[PDB]
Amino acid sequence: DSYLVLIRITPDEDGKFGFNLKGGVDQKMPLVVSRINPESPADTCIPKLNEGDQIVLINGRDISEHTHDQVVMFIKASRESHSRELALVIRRR
Amino acid sequence: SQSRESQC
Ligand SMILES: [Br-]
Repeated sequence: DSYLVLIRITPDEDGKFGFNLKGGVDQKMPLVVSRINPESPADTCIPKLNEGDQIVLINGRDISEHTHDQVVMFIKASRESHSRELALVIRRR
Repeated sequence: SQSRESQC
C-alpha cells in the first residue's frame, strides 16, 4: 500500500532544510511536500524526503489538525533543539 | 489564500 518513512534532517548554514510545504487544516488540503531543493539537506539525507510525501508527524507531533502557519513554526522550532534535527514521519505512495 | 506554499 502506502507506507511510512521516518526522515531525519539537520538544517544547512542558513537554517534551511531545503523543502517546500503546502497544506494544513486551514488550507483544506493535507500537508504535503511540494518541492525538494536539489542537493539540500532534505535531498541528501538517507532516507531522503521526496516531493509528494504526506507529512504525518513533526518531531513526534500529530499535525493533522494544525494550520499551515503552525506547522511551518514547528519545523523552524526543530532548529532550536537538542540535536538541531527535524524528524519527519511521512506517508509515501 | 488557501493555496499557500512555504519554504522550510
Ligand atoms: Br532514500
